[PDB]
Amino acid sequence: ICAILIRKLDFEGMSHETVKKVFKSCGGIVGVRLRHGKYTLIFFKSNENAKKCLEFNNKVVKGKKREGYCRTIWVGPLPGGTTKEQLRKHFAPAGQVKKVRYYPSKKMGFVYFKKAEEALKAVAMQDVLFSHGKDVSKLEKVPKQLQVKLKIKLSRRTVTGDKLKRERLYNRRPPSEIERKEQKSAARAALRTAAKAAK
Amino acid sequence: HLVERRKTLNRQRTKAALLRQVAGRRKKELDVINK
Amino acid sequence: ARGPKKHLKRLAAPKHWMMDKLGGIFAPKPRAGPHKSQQCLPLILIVRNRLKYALNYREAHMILKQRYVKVDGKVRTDIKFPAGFMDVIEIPKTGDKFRVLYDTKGRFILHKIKGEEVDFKLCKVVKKGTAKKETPYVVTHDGRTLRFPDPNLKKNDTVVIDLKTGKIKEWVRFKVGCLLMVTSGANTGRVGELVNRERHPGSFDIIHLKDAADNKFATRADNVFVIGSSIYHPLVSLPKLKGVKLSIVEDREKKLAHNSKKQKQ
Amino acid sequence: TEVELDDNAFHKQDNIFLAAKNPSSKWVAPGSKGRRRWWKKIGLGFKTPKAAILGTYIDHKCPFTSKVSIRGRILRGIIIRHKMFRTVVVRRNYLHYQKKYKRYEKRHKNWSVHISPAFDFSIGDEVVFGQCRPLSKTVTFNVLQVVP
RNA sequence: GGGCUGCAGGUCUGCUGGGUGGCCGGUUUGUUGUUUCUCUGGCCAGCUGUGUUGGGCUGCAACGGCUGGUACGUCCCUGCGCCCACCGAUGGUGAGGCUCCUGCCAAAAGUCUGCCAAAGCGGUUUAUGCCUCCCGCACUGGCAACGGACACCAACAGGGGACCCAGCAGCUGGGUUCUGGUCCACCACCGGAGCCCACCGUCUGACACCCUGGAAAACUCAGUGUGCUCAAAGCAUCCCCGCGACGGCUGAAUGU
RNA sequence: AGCUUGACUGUGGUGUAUCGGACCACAGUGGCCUUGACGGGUAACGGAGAAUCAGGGUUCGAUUCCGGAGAGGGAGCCUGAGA
RNA sequence: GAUCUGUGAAUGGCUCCUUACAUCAGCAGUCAUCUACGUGAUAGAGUGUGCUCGGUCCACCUGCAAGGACCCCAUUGGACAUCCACCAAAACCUUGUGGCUAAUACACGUUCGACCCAGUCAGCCAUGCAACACUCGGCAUCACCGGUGGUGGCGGAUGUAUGCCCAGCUGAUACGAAGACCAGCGGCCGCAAGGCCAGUGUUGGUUGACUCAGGC
Repeated sequence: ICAILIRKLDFEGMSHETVKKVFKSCGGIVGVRLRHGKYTLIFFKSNENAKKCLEFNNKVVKGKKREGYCRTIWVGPLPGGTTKEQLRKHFAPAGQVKKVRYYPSKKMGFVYFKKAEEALKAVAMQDVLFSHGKDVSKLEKVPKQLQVKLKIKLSRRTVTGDKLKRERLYNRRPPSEIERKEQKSAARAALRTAAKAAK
Repeated sequence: HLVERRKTLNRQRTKAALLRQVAGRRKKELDVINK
Repeated sequence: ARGPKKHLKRLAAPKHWMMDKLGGIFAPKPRAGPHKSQQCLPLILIVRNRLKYALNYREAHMILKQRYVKVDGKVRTDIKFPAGFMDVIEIPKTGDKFRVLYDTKGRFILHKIKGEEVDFKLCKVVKKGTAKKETPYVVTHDGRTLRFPDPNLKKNDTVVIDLKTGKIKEWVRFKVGCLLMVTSGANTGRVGELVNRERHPGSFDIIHLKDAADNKFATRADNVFVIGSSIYHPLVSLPKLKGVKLSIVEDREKKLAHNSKKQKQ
Repeated sequence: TEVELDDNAFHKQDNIFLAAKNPSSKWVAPGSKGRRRWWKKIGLGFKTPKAAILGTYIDHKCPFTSKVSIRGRILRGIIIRHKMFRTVVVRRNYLHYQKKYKRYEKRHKNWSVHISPAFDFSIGDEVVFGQCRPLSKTVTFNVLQVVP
């Protein structure tokens, strides 16, 4: 339910259910503006949010929208010294792991699997507790009981967004930043060439 | 909540205007130095 | 032996109270309430001398202690309560609803008002401080505190407070172009928009005001009072002359015409 | 000259803690050798002498490097003499108009005024001095500017 | 300092020794006749309109009654209108800012006397329930929005979903939407030029005097209004009503 | 016609509700004065004001309003927000 | 009626002896201060250590690092007044004693009026260079093997309320250009190796001026 300036209640994939089309419209107190646009539409705002506005009507599903499509999962509160290999171990039983991105500054992780099914499996693996490695033979505080959600964030689309930001950058600064890049490669390889030579 | 919300609103708006300018100035001069 | 004095002689009384010099030796000395003693009306003066319900001091005490004179949305039984500028005085048993304002001659009139006009008040910020536990407050001219104002509410601004809750409902900046009223000095009771503020660091800044018609006068920045964002939106009802002071020849002709046309019957 | 004080006590500045482990650069002045010094800028259109900002002298009753606040009258006089320590006599020759005889009188007023050690002055130089709290029996003014 | 284009008089120019009145400019006073216009209270069509009563107010208008019936252009002098001499500034930030201009080249004609505009041409430029940041960190938040006319089907490029297949949110395909034909109006963001305010910095005598403005106890003094019977006073009075009522306008200026 | 010796400034304290030679300890030798200091006089409480007043001024103001002081002369206190 | 308590008696009224920059008038300052009545807001004290430690009941060993069972919350105490009685004194708007009896007097008392967070103490985890320092353990300073260090986190105990006093910190800035390197910390390309810098939000009131307000 997307309500920024225009509240849009949804029913199904296409115009299948469509029974609350005129109900809200002829609703005197609740809504003066009417519901259509291939889904139900108002330009109104009262004191509520979707949170309970759904059950306010209590007459339909109230599910655009996209889920169950993700080849990636997000993993939540993640202890300080975790590792990409530790995340790979912790999510190996879900499937073969393509990418892992550990954010300590956020204490989170992104696990790009190879298939949507593995991600769904690993949301079920939210129940499993954490252990960077080790075993359950010895018990301590190491069980962390992570949170796991699904992520629309993939290697390809991050590549695209990466270059999209690198070129939403200036047009003249990137090369002047590349002239800062090339002198770094040079001045680092400079005293490296002089390293083995002078010795 | 009021002071913190208005501080975060300022950050959101200032950054938005700044990036608008970054993508406007240096994408105007993009095509004008192209042709 | 000396402490605080308790009496006010009738001669030493503020002249803007039209106290008659022969009708008694003493005048009711205002209490140290919200307003200053020389910028205030005692409730006895509002009840006995203006709205002549009380024929004298005794009946004023009676009326007031019977707890049906309400000043700024609460009952005031002190016969010497210093009701001042922009205060709202309601008498429900009579259905009276006044806002005490300045006429162009610099006297306190009781301007009759209506519902929304009585359900809020208008008060100027005079001081802006911080109390313990980092509490920013803003002291106004009614002496009230307003313990949590909007951060962008600098000193000389005015505020619209709702006399029910006692919180802030609106506020109006003191920048050039705002409608404004004079509350002291010779030009008190005159309304004019702000034109320019001459700065005088270490002393009183001066404010130049253009009257509603085209006159121009000046006064002090601690002497001005903001009422309205502009001459189109006054934040309060305003008296008959709307703050436009007449020349003295104009006033004399007006009085003469009134007396003559009244004697005509 | 008058930077000198007694050697009976260790004259320090109030708001500067001389034994700070990790002090800040708030009082590191832009012309000093790292010497920290608390000073203020009295603000009635007056300039804080560089001698005060970058000096070493210690002076309570100084309007620039102490808690002494300049508020009240600000007058203009002439330094008659400097024969007290850090205090100076200032004269104001004015003309008082007698009403009956439509003329003026020559009158004058002396003032024991407090010169801080931030001011170079010779006897006879003009001075603008502002009023402060009573610093002694007769001294209630500090020298805010010396004009040669 | 030269000057003088340009208002009145003076340099100039020719005059005036006639006796009443009403009408008209303007409303001048007691009158009516409006009601421009708020305001007042209900009713009436789901608090806004709609006519209305009451006093307010006058766009005013007449009725007796009225009173009020020196000239052009020319030599210059002030009040202004000008042309013609020579050699306090700058720097940042916002304000819960304003104004103007604002996509490409530029005919002729236009300007300074090779630079530069005005201003049409041509297409390159722009239209969502959408986009962008976030996408599980807060983000249902922030950002961004410049039309019609005529009337026609279909291709195309791009975006979007719910169900199922093959291999290393992807393609592979198939199972319910927004732009294709022209004219005028536009022209966003980005930016440019001033102006106004508030604050924060750097550098090159002080006053009397006069003017203007701002500040300032009352009583007294002066002074405005007012028949305490007048007066000295006082700050009050005044009007309606008298048949019976549940009141009205007020004033207490102002000054030295 | 010379006056002043806590007299004038300073440093450090004290005390006060608070600044201050207000007091103290230690340093210095200052401070005012013919533009009348210091002293003396009171047909001296001060002012708002009063009487005259062409103008300029003259004289008065114990007395109602404001300020000060006092409560037979001195002095010391308690209570209290305040003596 | 009385009495205790509260509050007023510092205002008003009188007089002009004193007093010559003194008083006073107008102007100004308090950034050098005090404040009953009045008024507008406010207000969370079991609280000297993390715990033992608000009070009792058990534990362990010159205390502990995770351990418990109850109790407090229907609100305290002791006086002296008015009163009764015996009275001293010539009186006195002088006064003693004995017995009751009140509180918004006086004393005394305060859990549930907080919660959370900071902080303080302790423990644990993941991972990393390294043989340097200081040590615990064995010897009377020449000496042989462990321990702590870096980084990123989690967490068991409590959750120090406020005034005065002292010290420290803060109470900003409003003018301006670029690189290298060694540590660590992020993020990017990365299977990794290794390289790298495109992203990048997860502390300041008032005044003309403060050592002021406020805060730690």
